[PDB]
Amino acid sequence: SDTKVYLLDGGSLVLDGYHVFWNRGPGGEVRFPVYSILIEHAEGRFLIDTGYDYDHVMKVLPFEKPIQEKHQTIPGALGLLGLEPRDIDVVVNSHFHFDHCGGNKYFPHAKKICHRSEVPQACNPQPFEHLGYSDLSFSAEAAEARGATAQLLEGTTRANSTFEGIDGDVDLARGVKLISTPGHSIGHYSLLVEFPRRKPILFTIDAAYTQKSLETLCQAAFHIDPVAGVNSMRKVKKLAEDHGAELMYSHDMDNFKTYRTGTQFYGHHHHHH
Amino acid sequence: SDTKVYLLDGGSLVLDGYHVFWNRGPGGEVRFPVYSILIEHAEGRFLIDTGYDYDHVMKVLPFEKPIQEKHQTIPGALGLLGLEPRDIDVVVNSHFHFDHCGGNKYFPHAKKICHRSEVPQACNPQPFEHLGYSDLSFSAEAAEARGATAQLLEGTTRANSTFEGIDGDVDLARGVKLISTPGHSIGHYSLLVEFPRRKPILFTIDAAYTQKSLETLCQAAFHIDPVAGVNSMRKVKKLAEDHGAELMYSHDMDNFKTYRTGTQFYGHHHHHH
Ligand SMILES: [Zn+2]
Ligand SMILES: [Zn+2]
Ligand SMILES: [Zn+2]
Ligand SMILES: [Zn+2]
Repeated sequence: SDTKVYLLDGGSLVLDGYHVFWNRGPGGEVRFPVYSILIEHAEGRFLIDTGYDYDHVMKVLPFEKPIQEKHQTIPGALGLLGLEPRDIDVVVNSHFHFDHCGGNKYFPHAKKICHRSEVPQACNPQPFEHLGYSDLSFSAEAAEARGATAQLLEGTTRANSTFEGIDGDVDLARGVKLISTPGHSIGHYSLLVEFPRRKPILFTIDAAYTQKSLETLCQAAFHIDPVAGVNSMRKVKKLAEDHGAELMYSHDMDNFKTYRTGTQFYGHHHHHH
Repeated sequence: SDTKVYLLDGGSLVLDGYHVFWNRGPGGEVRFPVYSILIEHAEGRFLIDTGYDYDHVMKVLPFEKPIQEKHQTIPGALGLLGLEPRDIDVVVNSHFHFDHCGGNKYFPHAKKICHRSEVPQACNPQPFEHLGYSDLSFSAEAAEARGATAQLLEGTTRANSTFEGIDGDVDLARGVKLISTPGHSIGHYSLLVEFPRRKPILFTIDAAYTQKSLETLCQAAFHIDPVAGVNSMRKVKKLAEDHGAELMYSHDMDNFKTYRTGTQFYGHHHHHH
């Protein structure tokens, strides 16, 4: 049971270049991918993030012009792998912006994990965080707090949408580490996956939308604390250098086109060793 | 010697709507005014902010498309009033973004006041604050720290560009209060001017670029701490309500067209009392 990582292509959204590169831009529409990270591990199947819900975006953020085919929903992407939501044991959310938790609703059976601060933030966000924390279907508690119980999928209860809260740099499983990278959101996590026979991969998630972002220390305009945001970028750069990790970014179309998705995966076996 | 306020029209700049209304926009060019606040007081002439320097903006931020006529430089605006820079006793800066300190160079003789944190921030800004703190001509110390001594007007020395640092809500002079409103910058100040015979005026300066900004608690994309930024907006709304103060905003063209500028002023004498 060697560690494998499968990227679940979740389609795309659009933001202004001023959203993507805070203050710098240039301005104008930029379309970027959204994906989730499925880890097939000895300890179980872990899904980090769950993309966006198409209907939610069309209702609440239609200016983000979602494109998402049937195979780019979470059930659809899992289907490419001959899996279904019930095959996933643990769901981890990097943060509860709508584009990272829109598929949580399909995983009532799963254990849920997130930073200790994130459910409380979803319940009572800053005034400027309402569009980010706009989809409360991942939490009956948060939906109730926000007056958004109408968003709840039938069958979602407090009992099946409670999160175990974590803090700091901690192990999710053997060789899978959650790296605290606050700034974009109060409890934002990045992800370091180690493999038995290859160098690690550091998924920046929303601590760095693109390669350019991390190079230039220019974060996204969506953030709660930009000082933290930069410090977290430095932390990520240093961690990658230390571990000799390969960096992969959350919302970077040019790089994403070069990433393995669908039935392609990271963590291959040897063939002559 | 009753308190009078004269607004020195300093021309205009452009930003994207996403700069003005953080994340909200809409996008596209928005042209807005820049002005400085001259207070003729019993205790002396106080100038709060000094606009932008045209050459600096054309060199370093030409995408802000400055428009500034001869009478819209600080010496030109003072000239409309039959004054010159040497007539000003005290210069106060709300913060050291380039559009509020570009005329400081003309006031070596004056006492200078600013938040205790602002010269240090100009010397060592966050990576994302370099375009805001781009004009160091207001401080030989900051220019030296930033490698920008070339920006210094001949005759500028540490001795004539040192600031007295303040903190908290404090009086500048009788009935002139500096209101701490951090968030847009680490030591940002707003200004409350009281008059002997009329209601006060609360100049939000960059704690709220526009009326819409303060109404919606939607601050500018230029900030160091947006949580502070919102808290400061609430502070300003409450202070205005308490004092029954008239609110005036820093970068709001529609409102600015209704403001008194040039030889027009606030704080008129009675005529039959
Ligand atoms: Zn996010
Ligand atoms: Zn995102
Ligand atoms: Zn400013
Ligand atoms: Zn300004």
